[PDB]
Amino acid sequence: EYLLLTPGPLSTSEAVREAMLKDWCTWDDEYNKDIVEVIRTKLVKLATKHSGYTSVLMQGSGTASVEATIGSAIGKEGKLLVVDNGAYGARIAQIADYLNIPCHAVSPGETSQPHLNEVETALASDPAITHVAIVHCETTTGMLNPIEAFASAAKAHGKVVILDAMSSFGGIPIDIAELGIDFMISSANMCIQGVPGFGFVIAKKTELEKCQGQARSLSLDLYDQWHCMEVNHGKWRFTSPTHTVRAFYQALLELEQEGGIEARHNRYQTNQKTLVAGMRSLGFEPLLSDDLHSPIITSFYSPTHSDYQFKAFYTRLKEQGFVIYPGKVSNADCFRIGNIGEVYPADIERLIGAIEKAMYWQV
Amino acid sequence: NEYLLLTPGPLSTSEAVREAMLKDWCTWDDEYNKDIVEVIRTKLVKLATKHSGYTSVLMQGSGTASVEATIGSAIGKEGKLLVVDNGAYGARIAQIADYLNIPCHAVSPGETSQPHLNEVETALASDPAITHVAIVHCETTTGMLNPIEAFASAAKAHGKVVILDAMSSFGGIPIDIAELGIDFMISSANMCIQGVPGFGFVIAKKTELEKCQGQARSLSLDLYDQWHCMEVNHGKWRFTSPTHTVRAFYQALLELEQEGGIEARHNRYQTNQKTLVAGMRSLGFEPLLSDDLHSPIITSFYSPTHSDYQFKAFYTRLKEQGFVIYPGKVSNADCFRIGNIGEVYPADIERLIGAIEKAMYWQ
Ligand SMILES: Cc1ncc(COP(=O)(O)O)c(CNCCP(=O)(O)O)c1O
Ligand SMILES: Cc1ncc(COP(=O)(O)O)c(CNCCP(=O)(O)O)c1O
Ligand SMILES: [Cl-]
Repeated sequence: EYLLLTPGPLSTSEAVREAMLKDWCTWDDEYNKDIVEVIRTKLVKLATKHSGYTSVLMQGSGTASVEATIGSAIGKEGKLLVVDNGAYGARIAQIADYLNIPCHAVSPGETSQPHLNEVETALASDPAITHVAIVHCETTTGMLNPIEAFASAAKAHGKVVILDAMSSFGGIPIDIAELGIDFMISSANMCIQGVPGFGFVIAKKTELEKCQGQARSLSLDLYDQWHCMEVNHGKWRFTSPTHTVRAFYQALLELEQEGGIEARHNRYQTNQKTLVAGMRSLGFEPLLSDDLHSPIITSFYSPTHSDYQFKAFYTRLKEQGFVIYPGKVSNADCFRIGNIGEVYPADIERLIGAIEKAMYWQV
Repeated sequence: NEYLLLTPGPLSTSEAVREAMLKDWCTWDDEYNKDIVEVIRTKLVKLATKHSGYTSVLMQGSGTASVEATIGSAIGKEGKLLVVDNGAYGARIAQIADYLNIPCHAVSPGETSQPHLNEVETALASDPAITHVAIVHCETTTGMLNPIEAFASAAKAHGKVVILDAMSSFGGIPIDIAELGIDFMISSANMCIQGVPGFGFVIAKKTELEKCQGQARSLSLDLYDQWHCMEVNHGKWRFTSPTHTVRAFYQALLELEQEGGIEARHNRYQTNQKTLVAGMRSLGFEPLLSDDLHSPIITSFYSPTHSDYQFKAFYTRLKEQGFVIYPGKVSNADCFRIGNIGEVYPADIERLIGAIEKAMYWQ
């Protein structure tokens, strides 16, 4: 019943959920070859039109895939450069800390875009960096980060590039081979519009090969997981979330049917721009300037009316069939509205009407 | 439902457990965290013990991620593990300790043998550096039921922390983890509870779980941090959880209560397993283990010694009749397995025995 205006888990189509009504055996080819290997093939082609890439699927939250990448790719003498401008870049630094990996972090603040000169300066002044981690859509605020110039700078400096594309892959066109991304992480449940249960890594095969024997976790051993899928035709070393994987297979078919990432991006971009215009017509201000907006999720300042309360606003909107999202900026009073999943222009129009009816602090 | 999965899990789930997945949830909303997650947590502790002092943590990923979260979070920098290795899951515990650089002494009596309490006792007495012990309750490798009471009792007498891998027993074999002196019991969403895969869980003695704070070797698998967030944020999972699989689990817990609880499920499983063994013997099949070592969960049988017998051909012929059996997992034994859990009833075992006979192409 609710329309979830979240970044994911979000409102999935009826067919994506119905695809979960079948049980699968984890040791049978009908699952491994017919479902898993197909997802792997499709994911690589979605990420790039070029050769040399491969995919690995990993059980757990998308954070477990980010952690599997960091912990498996970085050697004993490695150092990670993190571009931190929100919770996800900060979480990458936190993973490095847990795994005792030295970290250089450029942290301009949660509402600031990192400048190319900041990444270039870190690379030029710290030769110990071996790896660079960047976030494509910083979901914290919904900022769209300029990943091309950062990846380009890192590659020119001979670094391995890790991209957290959790909230962008499948909704924002990117060719990870052209961008020079060595490891791209993304989610089953955001722009692809599947359900949560696993994440995945699309990696340059020669870079993934270097991960062998370097892992800091058995569950999160990226090369071991990949090797098993490679030689055992899709087999996950340990139990996988079968139903969610089959839902993902369905989500990939619906993305092809929509017209691919280009068509999905166009829908998302139209939803986001329509939402921003609608919100401005009601007196809401986006937290970020329009040039920094992603087409995925948008942060808005909380109304400054003395009677405004997020909980009361959230409840009134839920009563009208819409679930909005908490702000994630520690120094700003804000909220978020995603426009992905089963969200179409007609939904944005109904939403704007519902937000006006939920503005209890105004006649 | 083309097949009945005679696997240890993922298995054949009820229609209501799968139908429960047809709803989307917001990971930041109380209708999911308080109404679904906190209820599962409360129910899981009461299922594990009738006593106070215990708590639960849910962890995204395979059950292995939960075992690894326990080992990596519970064991300090100077800790040492004693593990009984009498199958693949005891061996995997030793492998996790190796990945995490945790000193580990394995007691390996063989995969068709129960650990000798004298060897365990001697290993404990002669090595005061051991801080932790681990054992697998139902060794799914063979379907062996391990003697956990005497093992846990010996470890407790030696002042050790007891870890129980009850992946394939919890919910199908009556146990009171407080009475047994288990400090951490790991189990999964998709075995005797009959949910779908997606997450595992740990039921721990609260005072023991508290010692895990700050000791974790993984952010994703930080047991105390995951628990603390669920405790103070009313069910909130730090990172995205497999919502649909969690809601399916909530439904699986209701169906276990409706069945008559662990006592009734155990009785069904015991009857299934004993009926299956008698049926298999009538066809000339020999179980790997002596009857006194059988768990009521899954049974391993020796491969027929006919020169034309091949597991793949037998497996296919059974699939054609609507049954999915399971490959053998024993070191130095040619064998196969048949689970009798999930939506498996006496009438299914009877149909299975008929189907096994029709699949005996070499006779
Ligand atoms: C950009 C970005 N990177 C990582 C993650 C973490 O994904 P998981 O929650 O671990 O699957 C996210 C997640 N954002 C949506 C979930 P939230 O609870 O709001 O963090 C992300 O956007
Ligand atoms: C006793 C026991 N311990 C751990 C596990 C591992 O669980 P996950 O596969 O990681 O969820 C199991 C699993 N057995 C069933 C799956 P299989 O592919 O046969 O290992 C277990 O039984
Ligand atoms: Cl419901």
